Amino acid sequence: ELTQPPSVSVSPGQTARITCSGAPLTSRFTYWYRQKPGQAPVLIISRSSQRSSGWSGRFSASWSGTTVTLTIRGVQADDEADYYCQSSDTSDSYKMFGGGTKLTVL
Amino acid sequence: NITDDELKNCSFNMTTELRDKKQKVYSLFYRLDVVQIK
Amino acid sequence: CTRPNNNTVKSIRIGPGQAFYYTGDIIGDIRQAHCNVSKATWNETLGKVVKQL
Amino acid sequence: SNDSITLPCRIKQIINMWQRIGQAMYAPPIQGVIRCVSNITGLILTR
Amino acid sequence: VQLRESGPGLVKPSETLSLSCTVSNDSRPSDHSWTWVRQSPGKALEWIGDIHYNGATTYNPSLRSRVRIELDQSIPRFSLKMTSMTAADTGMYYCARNAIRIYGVVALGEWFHYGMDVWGQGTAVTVSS
Ligand SMILES: *[C@@H]1O[C@H](CO)[C@@H](O[C@@H]2O[C@H](CO)[C@@H](O[C@@H]3O[C@H](CO[C@H]4O[C@H](CO[C@H]5O[C@H](CO)[C@@H](O)[C@H](O)[C@@H]5O[C@H]5O[C@H](CO)[C@@H](O)[C@H](O)[C@@H]5O)[C@@H](O)[C@H](O[C@H]5O[C@H](CO)[C@@H](O)[C@H](O)[C@@H]5O)[C@@H]4O)[C@@H](O)[C@H](O[C@H]4O[C@H](CO)[C@@H](O)[C@H](O)[C@@H]4O[C@H]4O[C@H](CO)[C@@H](O)[C@H](O)[C@@H]4O[C@H]4O[C@H](CO)[C@@H](O)[C@H](O)[C@@H]4O)[C@@H]3O)[C@H](O)[C@H]2NC(C)=O)[C@H](O)[C@H]1NC(C)=O
Ligand SMILES: *[C@@H]1O[C@H](CO)[C@@H](O[C@@H]2O[C@H](CO)[C@@H](O[C@@H]3O[C@H](CO)[C@@H](O)[C@H](O[C@H]4O[C@H](CO)[C@@H](O)[C@H](O)[C@@H]4O[C@H]4O[C@H](CO)[C@@H](O)[C@H](O)[C@@H]4O[C@H]4O[C@H](CO)[C@@H](O)[C@H](O)[C@@H]4O)[C@@H]3O)[C@H](O)[C@H]2NC(C)=O)[C@H](O)[C@H]1NC(C)=O
Ligand SMILES: *[C@@H]1O[C@H](CO)[C@@H](O[C@@H]2O[C@H](CO)[C@@H](O[C@@H]3O[C@H](CO)[C@@H](O)[C@H](O[C@H]4O[C@H](CO)[C@@H](O)[C@H](O)[C@@H]4O)[C@@H]3O)[C@H](O)[C@H]2NC(C)=O)[C@H](O)[C@H]1NC(C)=O
Ligand SMILES: *[C@@H]1O[C@H](CO)[C@@H](O[C@@H]2O[C@H](CO)[C@@H](O[C@@H]3O[C@H](CO)[C@@H](O)[C@H](O)[C@@H]3O)[C@H](O)[C@H]2NC(C)=O)[C@H](O)[C@H]1NC(C)=O
Ligand SMILES: *[C@@H]1O[C@H](CO)[C@@H](O[C@@H]2O[C@H](CO)[C@@H](O)[C@H](O)[C@H]2NC(C)=O)[C@H](O)[C@H]1NC(C)=O
Ligand SMILES: *[C@@H]1O[C@H](CO)[C@@H](O[C@@H]2O[C@H](CO)[C@@H](O)[C@H](O)[C@H]2NC(C)=O)[C@H](O)[C@H]1NC(C)=O
Ligand SMILES: *[C@@H]1O[C@H](CO)[C@@H](O)[C@H](O)[C@H]1NC(C)=O
Ligand SMILES: *[C@@H]1O[C@H](CO)[C@@H](O)[C@H](O)[C@H]1NC(C)=O
Ligand SMILES: *[C@@H]1O[C@H](CO)[C@@H](O)[C@H](O)[C@H]1NC(C)=O
Ligand SMILES: *[C@@H]1O[C@H](CO)[C@@H](O)[C@H](O)[C@H]1NC(C)=O
Repeated sequence: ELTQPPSVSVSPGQTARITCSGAPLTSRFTYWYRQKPGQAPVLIISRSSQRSSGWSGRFSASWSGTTVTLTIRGVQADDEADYYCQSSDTSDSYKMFGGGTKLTVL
Repeated sequence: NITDDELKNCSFNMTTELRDKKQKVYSLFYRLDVVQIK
Repeated sequence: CTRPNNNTVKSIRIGPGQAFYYTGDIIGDIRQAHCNVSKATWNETLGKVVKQL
Repeated sequence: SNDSITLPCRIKQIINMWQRIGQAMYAPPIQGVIRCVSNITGLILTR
Repeated sequence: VQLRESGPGLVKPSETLSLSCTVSNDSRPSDHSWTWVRQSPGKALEWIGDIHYNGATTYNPSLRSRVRIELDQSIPRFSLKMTSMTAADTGMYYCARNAIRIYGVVALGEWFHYGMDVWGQGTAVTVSS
């Protein structure tokens, strides 16, 4: 499956980073979502064509080994939610989710 | 930058117009025109 | 038939007046070369063959 | 009908024309895109 | 693009499940993927299955023995058939569009998933008596 930190604490204004780890992340592509409590998930990082870094706007992500770092630039107090990395298997048969990671804002 | 998966980005040395000066460039090739001996 | 790759070709000189070309880079939509064949046209062909065999 | 099967086609650059081993001709890659149209006239089958 | 779910609200245990998700304002409804994903309270997400308009479906293999997803395309509304409802499956369920863009021959696999852009209403799936 996937591997995440359970919760990440940071003050506003700094740069919070979340490391989604897991065995399928050797090869496959990683999603990202945002879900407010009591409401729907929101796709936050999608992708373009393959050699195009997906998309770089307000967030970014790098890759090193089986780890994928979720860079959050410019933390404020309004983005408080729970976050999720998503991928599939290298065999391309089924789709799994991350464990879930709470944003803790000071 | 990351994805899954016929091209090879190749480190490559070569001569120049002058006899001694070398040339470190890069190019692309396919699968079936290159062999493992990386 | 097609090779749908927008591709950049660069040129170098390897020695005393000997040019050389190489695939520099592609602009970015990695595809695979392929050929289309009209399906119903092709089945109409093979019925003629077994008619003689 | 209104259908089109599609074949996977590969690209090589180092050829050996008519199996004459020793001669190796290089393919210069060309710019733009590739389109060529051809009829089908002849077939080879082997019992 | 609009979407809306459809649910009964209260379901008894050991019975079945009939859900659907109606889609409108979609200029190309025919070339996306359509999927159900559920969520338990205070838990992670939980993928269920997916359907494409060719008719090819995949499923979560652990849940595969009790589920089925089917489809109407005239009304852009795809269904959901879960059987044998248990109280552990009480949660918040979602329909979603998983987009795919195309860089060439579909039959040769020259496509990629864009990502799941549009998410459903959510439904308080209550398995109780
Ligand atoms: C052998 O036979 C084969 C047939 O079996 C044949 O295969 C065919 O090959 C060709 C090419 O080889 C394939 O053509 C590709 O088709 C892709 C899909 O095109 C379809 O879909 C678009 C999408 O339209 C959406 O939006 C409009 C509103 O604007 C709606 O009205 C639509 O209904 C649809 O809406 C859906 O999507 C929305 C967005 O998610 C949803 O919100 C919404 O709810 C809807 O569900 C249609 O528009 C197309 O119809 C016509 O419209 C456009 C308008 O300009 C015309 O230009 C076009 O020609 C159509 O006539 C069509 O129905 C295309 O994406 C793809 O084009 C890309 O690549 C080319 C070349 O690189 C680019 O020039 C082009 O600009 C596109 O590049 C963009 O997108 C790619 C994404 O991968 C990026 O790589 C690229 O960087 C660029 O991205 C940029 O723009 C994006 C959007 O603009 C943006 O998101 C990016 O972030 C970035 O900014 C190409 O045309 C064809 O599918 C094959 N067919 C099959 C069946 O396989 C083969 O060729 C034959 N071979 C031979 C030799 O004969
Ligand atoms: C000689 O020719 C004959 C006929 O001309 C050939 O027989 C045919 O062979 C076909 C493939 O070998 C076979 O098609 C399959 O049939 C089943 C049941 O009908 C169907 O489910 C299959 O569809 C899957 O596979 C195709 C191609 O792989 C995919 O395009 C399709 O979407 C389905 O794949 C999905 O499920 C897989 C399950 O493991 C996933 O791995 C895969 O990634 C994919 O998931 C994606 O797509 C889903 C749909 O979009 C989506 O929800 C998901 O999220 C992912 O995006 C396929 O149609 C024919 O049944 C068979 N016909 C007969 C009569 O036997 C024969 O092979 C030829 N001879 C030889 C020797 O090759
Ligand atoms: C550069 O890219 C190429 C391809 O773009 C890549 O070559 C491929 O590497 C993979 C991984 O080493 C090979 O994948 C294998 O394929 C078979 C069938 O497809 C699978 O069954 C294999 O899975 C088994 O083996 C794994 C080995 O650790 C196990 O982890 C796994 O659980 C299974 O037991 C495996 O995925 C693929 O064969 C090659 N391709 C070729 C043509 O050889 C190459 O690795 C990339 N370069 C680098 C430096 O990584
Ligand atoms: C291979 O490619 C050629 C062209 O690259 C294809 O020829 C094209 O075929 C289509 C239909 O088969 C023609 O469209 C029709 O044109 C008539 C004439 O105006 C129009 O009235 C019809 O409504 C229809 O649009 C198209 O004109 C024709 N183009 C050329 C240049 O010949 C051919 O079909 C392709 N074959 C395969 C197997 O893909
Ligand atoms: C192959 O790898 C080389 C690594 O050096 C890439 O070359 C660099 O590309 C970046 C941006 O693409 C440039 O800013 C650098 O100047 C390049 N380096 C040199 C020495 O020129 C190259 O792009 C890769 N090939 C492909 C097709 O991406
Ligand atoms: C493939 O063969 C067909 C035979 O029907 C060719 O079509 C005709 O060719 C003659 C001479 O080449 C022309 O005078 C006619 O005007 C053609 N008719 C049509 C409807 O095109 C066709 O030219 C051949 N293909 C190629 C690429 O030459
Ligand atoms: C992705 O790679 C491209 C070229 O390979 C580079 O220009 C870009 O900075 C990279 N982006 C990230 C986020 O690493
Ligand atoms: C190319 O040459 C340089 C020095 O001339 C050397 O350091 C480098 O390792 C060479 N590249 C390869 C791939 O051997
Ligand atoms: C390929 O991309 C270049 C830009 O890098 C552009 O000038 C050229 O027109 C493109 N090729 C085609 C066939 O459009
Ligand atoms: C569909 O929604 C878009 C926004 O995504 C809106 O601009 C458009 O007016 C809607 N279509 C209709 C027919 O109202």
